[PDB]
Amino acid sequence: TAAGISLTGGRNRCFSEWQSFMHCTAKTDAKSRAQCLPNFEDYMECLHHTKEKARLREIESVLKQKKEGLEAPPVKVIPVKAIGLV
Amino acid sequence: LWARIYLMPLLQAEEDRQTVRRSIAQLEREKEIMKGTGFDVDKSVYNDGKFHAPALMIPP
Amino acid sequence: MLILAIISLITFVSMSKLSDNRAIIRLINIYLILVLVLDSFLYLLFLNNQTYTVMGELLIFNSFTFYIDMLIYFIMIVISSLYGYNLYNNNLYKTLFEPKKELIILFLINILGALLIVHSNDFITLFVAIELQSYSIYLITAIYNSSYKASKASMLYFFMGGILSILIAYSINTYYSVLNSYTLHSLDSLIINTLDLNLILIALSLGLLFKIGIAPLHKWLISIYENTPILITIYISLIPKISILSYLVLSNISINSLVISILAILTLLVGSVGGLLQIKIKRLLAFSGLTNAGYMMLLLLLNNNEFSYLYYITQYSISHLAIFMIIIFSIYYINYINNQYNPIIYVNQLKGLIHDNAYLVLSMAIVVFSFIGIPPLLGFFGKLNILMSILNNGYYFISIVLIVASLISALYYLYLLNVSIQDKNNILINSNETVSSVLSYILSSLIILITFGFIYNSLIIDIFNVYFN
Amino acid sequence: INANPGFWNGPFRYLRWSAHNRPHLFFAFAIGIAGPVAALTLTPLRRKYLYPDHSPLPQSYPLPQRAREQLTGFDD
Amino acid sequence: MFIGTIILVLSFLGFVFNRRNIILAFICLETMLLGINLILLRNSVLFDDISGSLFAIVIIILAGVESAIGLSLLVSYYRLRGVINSYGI
Amino acid sequence: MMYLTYYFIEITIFLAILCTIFIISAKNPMVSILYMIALFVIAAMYLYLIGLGIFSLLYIMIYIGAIAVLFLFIITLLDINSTELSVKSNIRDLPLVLISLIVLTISGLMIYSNDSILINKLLEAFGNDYNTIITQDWFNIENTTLLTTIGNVLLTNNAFILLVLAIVLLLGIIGPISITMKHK
Amino acid sequence: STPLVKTSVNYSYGDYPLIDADPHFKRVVGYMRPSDYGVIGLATAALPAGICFAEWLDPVKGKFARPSVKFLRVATMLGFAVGFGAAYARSSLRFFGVTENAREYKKDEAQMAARKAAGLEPYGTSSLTPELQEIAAKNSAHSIAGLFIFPWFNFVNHPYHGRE
Amino acid sequence: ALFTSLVGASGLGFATKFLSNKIRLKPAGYYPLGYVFSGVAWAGLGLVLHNVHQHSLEVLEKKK
Amino acid sequence: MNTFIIFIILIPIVGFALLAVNILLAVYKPYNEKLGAFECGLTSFNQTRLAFNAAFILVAILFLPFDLEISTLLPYVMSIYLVSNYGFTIVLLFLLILIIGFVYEINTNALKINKHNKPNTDSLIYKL
Amino acid sequence: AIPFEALLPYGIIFGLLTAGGGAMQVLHVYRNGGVRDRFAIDQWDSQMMERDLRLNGGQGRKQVDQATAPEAFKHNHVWKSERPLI
Ligand SMILES: CCCCC/C=C/C/C=C\CCCCCCCC(=O)O[C@H](COC(=O)CCCCCCCCCCCCCCC)COP(=O)([O-])OCC[N+](C)(C)C
Repeated sequence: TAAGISLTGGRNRCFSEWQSFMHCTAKTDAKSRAQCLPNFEDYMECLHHTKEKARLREIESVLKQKKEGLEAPPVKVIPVKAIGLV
Repeated sequence: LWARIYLMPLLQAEEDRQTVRRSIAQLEREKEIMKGTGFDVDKSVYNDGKFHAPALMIPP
Repeated sequence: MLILAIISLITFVSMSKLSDNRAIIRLINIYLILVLVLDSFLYLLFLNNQTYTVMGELLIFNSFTFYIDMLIYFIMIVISSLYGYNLYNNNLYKTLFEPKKELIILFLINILGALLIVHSNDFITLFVAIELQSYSIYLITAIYNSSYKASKASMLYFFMGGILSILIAYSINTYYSVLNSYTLHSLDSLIINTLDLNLILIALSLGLLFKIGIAPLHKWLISIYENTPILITIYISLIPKISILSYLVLSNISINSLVISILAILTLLVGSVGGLLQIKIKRLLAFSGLTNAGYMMLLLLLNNNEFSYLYYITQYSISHLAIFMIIIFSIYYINYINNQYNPIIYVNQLKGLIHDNAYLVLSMAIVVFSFIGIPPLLGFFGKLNILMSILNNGYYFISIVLIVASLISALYYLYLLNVSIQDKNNILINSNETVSSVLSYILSSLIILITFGFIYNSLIIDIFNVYFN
Repeated sequence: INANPGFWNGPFRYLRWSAHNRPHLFFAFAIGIAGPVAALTLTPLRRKYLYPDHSPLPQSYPLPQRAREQLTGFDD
Repeated sequence: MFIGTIILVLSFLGFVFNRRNIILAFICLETMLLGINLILLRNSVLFDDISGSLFAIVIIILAGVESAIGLSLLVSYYRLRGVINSYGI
Repeated sequence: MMYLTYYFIEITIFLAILCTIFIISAKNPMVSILYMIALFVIAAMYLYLIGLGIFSLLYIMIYIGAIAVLFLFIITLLDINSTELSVKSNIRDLPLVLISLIVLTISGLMIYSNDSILINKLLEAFGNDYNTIITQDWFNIENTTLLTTIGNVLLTNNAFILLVLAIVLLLGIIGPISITMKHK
Repeated sequence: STPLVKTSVNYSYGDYPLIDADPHFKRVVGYMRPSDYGVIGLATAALPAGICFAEWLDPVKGKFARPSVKFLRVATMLGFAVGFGAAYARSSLRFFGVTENAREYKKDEAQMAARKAAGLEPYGTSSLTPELQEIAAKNSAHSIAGLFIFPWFNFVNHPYHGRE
Repeated sequence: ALFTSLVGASGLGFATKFLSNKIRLKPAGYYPLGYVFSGVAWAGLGLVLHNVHQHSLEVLEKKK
Repeated sequence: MNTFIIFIILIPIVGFALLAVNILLAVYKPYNEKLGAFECGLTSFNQTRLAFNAAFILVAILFLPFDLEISTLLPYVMSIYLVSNYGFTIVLLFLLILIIGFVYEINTNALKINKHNKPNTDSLIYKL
Repeated sequence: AIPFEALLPYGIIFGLLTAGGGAMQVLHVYRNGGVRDRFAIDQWDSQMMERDLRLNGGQGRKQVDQATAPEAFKHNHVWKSERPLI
């Protein structure tokens, strides 16, 4: 089996969540198995980023509904040629 | 390979320092955008307590 | 043993002349028998239902898979006897039944594909095995390329099986896209509760099930069965059905599925009713196969299906082999040979078979009544076990539909016996040539199993309780 | 004239016949089988007399199999 | 995954509603397999997981063998008839 | 740059749609084979864009270099009859084509979601309005690429699959010979 | 020779104690009993005997003729193959503690004690890295269950033998 | 009883030989040695089944 | 915009430019006799497709499995050190299996075009 | 004798390839700022060259061997924002 192996032969992007969920399933039984629901949730989150996309949708909706200015250290986009300039 | 092994810790330490800095920065930015609204910006989307640098930014 | 036989056969057949064909088949026949009797003891590994993952978790071996492998070996032995042994030694029978040079290799490769499907623990194993079996079966359908019907059938098989292979591949890749996994072992009760896999798993089930021809996608396979040479039809209508059904039984990915319930009902109705107006023997037997596939499809709706599935598939395989052998034996007594690939075509050509060979008709009667389900023949106990399973799990309407389909299909089963026990005007007095001793003994052994196997029912259940619990 | 004398009748005569009359196949086969046979029969001899196998290369950071020591130096 | 999905669906519709020639059926099979492989490879990239790419490689090899056998079947079918009808099957 | 180079993936998608339509509508089946070759070049373009240029090269090597060549070889040697696309023959399919298009496309986008509600299932399909953050680390010291990793897992973790594939290729030799050659 | 993964310890495959969960090919052959060699000889005889007896029952060409020597030779080789497979499986099942294994258990105890006296690894030194040893063990362990389908053997000196 | 199992299985073999003689349109006692061979073979199968069943019962009892 | 992409764009441009120059500068005077296919100066009748030999089909069909066999060794040569001795054994087994198929092809004489007409070797016998 | 007119076209080909390669080498070195090209660079080398750009002020492959980084190195870190692979 190639499960857990990344494109470079190491551990794939979501290996940690999957391994913690597998630890959970190994320690519990069929009756207790639902106790492992959070771990599996985290695993699926890593796979698909669904809650993260929802949270970003919420933040962006509130952002585009604001005319007041933002005063925080910002993000700046630069050309690849300008990596390290100035 | 052993030369790269001996350089790995300092490069990863620098990168970890940057990961922390930018993650905390993004949390501060988002909580400032969400000020005045009923939404927790500090609540993780994961259930474990572990540090999770963001994937998935808003396009700049 | 199988891989070794395939390698050795390719070399040996390459260095052999076309006249050695039957001899070569005989050799492989005895080889298979030896493997069955010297390697049987390995059943001990599975005492108390011990399961083994093998090949880096690509393969799964348990008592269920070991039994299916033994059954497939037995079927291959029986079918290869029909190519290695002449029914009669006259010129007509040389023309009717001559094995092709590469047919034995194609059979052994197809058997390998089937056994790999049965043991598949990962989806990549499943897909490679499915394509191995599919490609082999296309080539088996085509290898009698002087026949127009066989070549057309092979093309139809290639295209429909390709579309269904694509459906299976797409199912597997959607499963991977949802779970980042290729194994059903990663499914838990918690995962099944948390996620909706039903559409993916039913898509996989349907892709597999349409490949053995359940309704409403039954006509294409029935056409292929009609249009192949009869000794090819005996093989290709049985082995894929066993392999695919066994995999689905062991996987249990469609429990209490509404869609599978509806398709099983439709399959029972189509198989029973659509067999009624058939006048060709192979089309009649193909509709019988469809109905028995619906019976076995019902077992995909429940857990703890192993005993009833294994019993049903075993007795059905025995009966299918017996009825095809009887039809082959009756060729000697018919007036009109339709062509060299299908010497007998119409049920009416069996008219008055009792006056030519009474005990052949007794064998036919036993097999037909087993298909109907008369006790104490094996078919009755197969149907009884299936009814116990489905009523234990609340499938009441389906049990009624099962009863109705059984009654309806009895009509076309009795058609064979009915014409076979009527009178014919010119009956056989004597003939100097006797049919082969080997094939007659094999047919008689099958008949005796169908007749007296029930005597071992309680002993069989006792053994099953220690190897499957 | 020359014709296949049958391998099973006599092995060495058939091998001679092949080397004389089917050199392409004969030497393709000789070269092909030389490899695995040489591997099985010669690699232990090379290990015993010529040189042993080399020490493995690291594939990742070699993590100590131990507990963290308390250490001192370069502090804040 | 859009490009693979569209390729697969359109190739399937072309196969089904083909009423023109048998080569179109062969082509639609090949391109349905291509679409499936594209979907799989995108998921393999997004998970950083070698299993998808391994399956894609196997799919490529099997598509080659399936092409070889399908065209052998077509040639054997041609041998008896000398032509392929626009219903040639 | 940016405008074109941002929508390269979308351009490949549009070109793929067009190429499939041209495959199905071609008058000459040889022209259909050529449009299939075009579709495979487009697929190689997409695979390069998502980071799999090795699969781009493999697809060019195998599907164009081998499979399309066999396609053309066969259509050259064989006598094929074909009819042209026409209203008389094909407008009768338009209702079923439309219903099937909508149903199959929507379902193929919905099979990926994990939401209970069907409309949410379909909505998640069009839900990537966000950029992925690409980050660096220093844990990989070897020069291991996709091809090397495939070799590593195929020859060790999944060696059985390689040997079974060897049997499948054996079939791809023995079968064609069995049905295209007449012995004796 | 240090295992990378946790294995079960002295697990019961049958009614007898475990000797070796994935015995090396050399040990499986070396521990064979004279009865296993009788099996090999029986299969080597049985396959050509079967081909001749089949000829007798129902001649391929009407008149009985002894099968030619090419078929007898192929039958002898394939019969030896079946016999060796059966003998290998019988010895293996003794190593799993599925059949009776007292003689083998004693002999393994003596052999391991001698090697420990000699300072050697109980299961030998491998030319493979431990990761490849693990993959090899997970490819060969219990592969004898697939004897009907394919042959697979343990040729690797790995540490994953299921003992203490 | 093992002896009764052997008699019954040998009778199954006798029935097989008889039916094969009849299907070949031959008299019941056509090649009487075949009755012995068939009976012996089917008795062997019956013996194998009997031994496997006995072992199964032994196992079921030893877990008590 | 590295040299690779610029060069790859530039090649077809030059081909098209040469084609355009030829179209622009050469005369173009088609007429019926010039438009005939050149077959040694004569005209032949249109014919049903020639019946071909099976070896012609077989070379092209067998190219694909052998090509796939060869190309499946690319992952091995790119991973030889990593898989060293285990993978070396595995790749040997894979090669041997494919060589059995090569043996089948060679012994069946699958790519040989047999000259159908052969000299008659029958003796001349006279009934005296 | 050696036929020199038959060698003239070979000489033209040899001279063209030689001069083109020498010119290409000079152009590559000039593009590199006075050093030879890098070849067969893996992901590690790619990241190292990006870090070099952050340290030397965007001056291509210029190297600096001073123990301590400048202040700007703390704040010219780049993450990449990759468009959704649809
Ligand atoms: C000396 C070597 C001869 C062995 C060769 C066997 C070849 C099998 C060929 C064809 C299959 C026919 C049916 C197999 C019998 C099942 C045995 C069993 O009890 O099945 C059980 C599982 O029950 C089931 O699921 C239900 C099975 C449904 C059977 C339905 C047919 C009943 C009628 C048969 C009457 C018996 C005739 C006896 C004649 C005196 C598995 O038993 P097991 O896995 O522990 O293996 C047995 C130990 N063995 C390997 C040494 C033999």
